[PDB]
Amino acid sequence: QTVHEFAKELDATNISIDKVVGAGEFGEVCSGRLKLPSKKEISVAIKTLKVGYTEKQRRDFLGEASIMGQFDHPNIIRLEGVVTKSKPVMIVTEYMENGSLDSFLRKHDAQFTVIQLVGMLRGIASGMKYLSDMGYVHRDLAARNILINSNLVCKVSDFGLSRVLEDGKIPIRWTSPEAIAYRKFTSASDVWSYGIVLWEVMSYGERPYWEMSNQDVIKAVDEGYRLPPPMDCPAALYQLMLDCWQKDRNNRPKFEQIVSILDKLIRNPGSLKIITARPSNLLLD
Amino acid sequence: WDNYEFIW
Repeated sequence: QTVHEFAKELDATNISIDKVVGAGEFGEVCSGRLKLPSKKEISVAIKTLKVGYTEKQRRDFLGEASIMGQFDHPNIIRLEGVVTKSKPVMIVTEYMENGSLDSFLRKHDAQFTVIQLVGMLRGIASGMKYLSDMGYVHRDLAARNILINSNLVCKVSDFGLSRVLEDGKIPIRWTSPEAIAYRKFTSASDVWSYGIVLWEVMSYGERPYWEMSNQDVIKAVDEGYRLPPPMDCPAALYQLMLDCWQKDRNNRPKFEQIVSILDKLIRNPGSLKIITARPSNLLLD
Repeated sequence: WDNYEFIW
């Protein structure tokens, strides 16, 4: 309806659903296959809109597809197309065999090399660089919203909270202090969130701020407290977290700078060899 | 999830 500006209408005869692999906000998530016009067949994720949906649910469902379809980048989840002319309504995206990054890393605690983790993080930063170039603030950047494929390539997903930079419930643990305080959302608030993702990745999917009260996460961060170095975290990476978490948003790096920093670490792996008693669990500064 | 909340 509005989604066809940025989404191909797919012929449902080209979609084969293999298995229900999950449950989304708007209906089930399945995996399956898509036959392309060239007769190449690819694996896909298939999201369906629940039977008996409301007009609101349809608009929200397809609206997220409308945003995703605006981006064509190797580190942003690819929209293959939608099915709207038949029901159930569907959103078809590239298949990511290893699922959400946080859940994946929790299964593999301490099992990857620092260079592998840095590769993941560089891909995330590269996708965010493009999203921010396109004028979007994600507002939900978190490891649970990064998907990871069979070759460990990481891709930004979940555009439900995303919006264009122009004149309800928030992911408090991932949100910048200024965005919590007065809804000041900017690409620099996404850079804050990226710092949290960096901590999640280096922590193999530990929950940011563990189970601290939301009120205490807000107060502590505002007072200058920061999540502590993950075990065996390269100094360069902890410093990057701290830079992403600067109180003054103008002092945070841009996504382009983050990509550049990570690229230098990948190119000089010896850099990563320098590795990180306090009066509290969070570290002041 | 307890990941998303209002401020009270």
